[PDB]
Amino acid sequence: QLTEEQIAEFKEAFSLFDKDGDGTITTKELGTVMRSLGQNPTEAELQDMINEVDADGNGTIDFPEFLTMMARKMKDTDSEEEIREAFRVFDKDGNGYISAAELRHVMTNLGEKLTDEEVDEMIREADIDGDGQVNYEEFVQMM
Amino acid sequence: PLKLLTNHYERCWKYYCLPGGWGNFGAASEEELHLSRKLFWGIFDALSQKKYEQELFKLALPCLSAVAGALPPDYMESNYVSMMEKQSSMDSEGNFNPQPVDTSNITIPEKLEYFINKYAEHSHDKWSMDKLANGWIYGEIYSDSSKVQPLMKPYKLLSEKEKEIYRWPIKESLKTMLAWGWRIERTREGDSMALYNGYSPRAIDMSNVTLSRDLHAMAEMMAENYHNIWAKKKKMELESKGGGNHPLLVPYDTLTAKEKAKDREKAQDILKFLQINGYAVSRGFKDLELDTPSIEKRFAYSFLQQLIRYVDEAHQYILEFDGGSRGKGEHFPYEQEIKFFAKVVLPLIDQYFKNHRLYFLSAASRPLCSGGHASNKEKEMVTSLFCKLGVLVRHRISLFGNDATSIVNCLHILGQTLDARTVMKTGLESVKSALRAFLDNAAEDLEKTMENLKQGQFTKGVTQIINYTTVALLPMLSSLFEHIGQHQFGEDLILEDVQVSCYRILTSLYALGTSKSIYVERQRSALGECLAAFAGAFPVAFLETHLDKHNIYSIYNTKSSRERAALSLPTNVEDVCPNIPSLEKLMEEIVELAESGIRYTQMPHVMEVILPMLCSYMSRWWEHGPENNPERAEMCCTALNSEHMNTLLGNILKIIYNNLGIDEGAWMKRLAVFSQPIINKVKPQLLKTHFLPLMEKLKK
Ligand SMILES: [Ca+2]
Ligand SMILES: [Ca+2]
Ligand SMILES: [Ca+2]
Ligand SMILES: [Ca+2]
Repeated sequence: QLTEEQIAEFKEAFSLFDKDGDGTITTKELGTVMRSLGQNPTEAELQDMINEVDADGNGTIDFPEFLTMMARKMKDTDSEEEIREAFRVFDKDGNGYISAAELRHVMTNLGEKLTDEEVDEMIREADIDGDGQVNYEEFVQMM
Repeated sequence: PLKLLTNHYERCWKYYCLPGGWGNFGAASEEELHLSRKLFWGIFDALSQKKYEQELFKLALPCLSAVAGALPPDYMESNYVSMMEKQSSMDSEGNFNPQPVDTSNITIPEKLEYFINKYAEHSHDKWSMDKLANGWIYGEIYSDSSKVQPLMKPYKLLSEKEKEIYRWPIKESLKTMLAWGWRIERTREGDSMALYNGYSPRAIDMSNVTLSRDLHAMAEMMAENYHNIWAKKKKMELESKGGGNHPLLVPYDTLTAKEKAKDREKAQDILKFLQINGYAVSRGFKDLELDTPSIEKRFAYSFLQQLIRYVDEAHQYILEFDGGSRGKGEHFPYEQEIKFFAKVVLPLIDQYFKNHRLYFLSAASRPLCSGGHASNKEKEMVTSLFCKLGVLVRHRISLFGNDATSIVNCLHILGQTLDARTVMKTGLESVKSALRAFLDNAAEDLEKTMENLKQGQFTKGVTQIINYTTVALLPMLSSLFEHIGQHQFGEDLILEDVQVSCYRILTSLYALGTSKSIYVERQRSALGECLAAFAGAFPVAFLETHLDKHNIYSIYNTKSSRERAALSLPTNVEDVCPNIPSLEKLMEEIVELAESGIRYTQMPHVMEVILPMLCSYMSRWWEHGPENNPERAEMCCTALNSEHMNTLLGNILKIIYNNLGIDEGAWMKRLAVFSQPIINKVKPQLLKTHFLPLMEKLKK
């Protein structure tokens, strides 16, 4: 039922939590993401989390189990809404087009240390249209 | 292993590509280079004849790209090959076949007998010193309890069979390296010495002797051979015993230093004794010749023929699919080949020509003086691959699984990598005609697009091919013009009948820029940037003909009157480029735009296109005008003055001030982006005292 592109979108999301790449998210592997986002989960909580989703009972979430819980969440159009939401909060300029000038603020916002001149050099290929300022259209192709 | 190889060849690419390599680590010994070339070709062939598995094919392509990047494109393929390669040693069954070299057929020469006897005496001497150090003493009877040995007599009093026990290892150690071919000679020094000619044995404290470094390598190989021999007859003992695997049966490479110690020691002692006798040992092979000028052995040469004919059967397969499109069954065994093409060949081309951008452009002209020489016929076949890719991508968008964008990407970077050495000095006539048939065919293809768009404006096959044209062809030819302009190859690359094709393409683009539609809106950027290329940095003087008649390069003057009147040559500049307005017209147009300032809603494409034009012919001739050289005046194609840029740039930034009020512009940022090169070429301290409005208008 799920779109094959949405399958591929859940591929990359599934591998985002699966750093070791074995296709299984352990409790500690999941825990690292939660701590990276600032939240301190107890080990018992993490087990309760995975157990509810782990139909197999192996203690580690597999992708088919991951898809079933994806279907359980009504994320029908939230993906591009988040992408659209990302585009507007990224465009702090509010012009509907994000300029390399604001790119220096946002690199500090995430915490990335990629150098600014390269960011402009990448934004010359990120902008296939070339606008020198990224719109929603050039935002989606980048995503 | 695929990922391991990818990571290694990405991290240590400088070790292989750069002649210096890593400063601390060094460079390859050419054996690593041979191994890497063999790996690249083996993986490439296996992937070519391998059935498509998605994960395997997505992991193999990065490995191939990394290996190609690491390999020098001018790599020297050694005619010298390796010595009896141990592929069968690491066989699947048993994992270690320790086959040694056969020495029964070979026989040791006679002159070595003096060396044999002296080394046998030396071995017996160290033997005796060792075990009268352990406490063994000469006696008449052999008693183990008292540790007395009748064999403690000197070498002369030793029995004949007692001398043979030393001789046997000596002659096999000589025969294994003689059968290998290694030349052993002995100098006039040793010959003079041989002519000169309870015992207390005093052997040479040989530990202080040291070998040459090649000699260390030779000792290594002969030690590996000795271990293979030992492992061979040990293994025979193992099948006789029916089990009991010895822990030391593992190969020489897997062995540790302690395990290798005795075998190495045997190698060094025998070689050092040979040196101390003065016998001269050397490699078993004579270097015959190195064919450096030959392009055949170039890695880039081999890679390009591989790519060239792969694209060849790819194109004729696409012809077969077009011929079978009349039929019902589109499923063919060639699905494997076309997925291989679209998933490997194009990405490999892209990565290779990204990593080796400098190599194919400058054949060791001045960047990287150590090397980087690309062969001239390699250059012309790079141009041939360019042409053939351009022809192959023509009308195959549906067959391409949305990878047409990747094809255009590879094509335009290959166009950037294009160089004109072949056309200036020596180029194959077939290749020249083929690729410029490509150029002119693109010309009438854009033409037939304009007539079909004027016949039926409705927008199927013709619509998708119009999208193909406005996405690939025009940006492609514009990037062609860009690299020719930046390399200054124009005025001599575009001499004859090419300038006719260029006027044709020029008029076509000009009618495109005067026509308006949704496709024209989509190609607004391509039109603007190609006409840019044209009308301030571009090779020919298509606007100013009044001084072109005096140009030596000028088309009519280069080809006299006979053929000009004969062929399809319109006898006048205004005849060959009719719809083009002159400089007077196209710059009074600029000035009237300046005092007018039309709103973007009515006449948009004019102010969206008209400035970058001026930007890429006008300054071809801002450097080329008399303001740089008072001599060679009136020889110039056209006359253009720093004051002329002063006027036109005043025009453009004033209309930019007018521009900032119309929805702030992604397209006025078009003009800004394409103008930083223009204003950077512009002499800056003009920009000061004239930039005053731009900072308050810019912080707005
Ligand atoms: Ca995992
Ligand atoms: Ca599970
Ligand atoms: Ca903005
Ligand atoms: Ca853009």
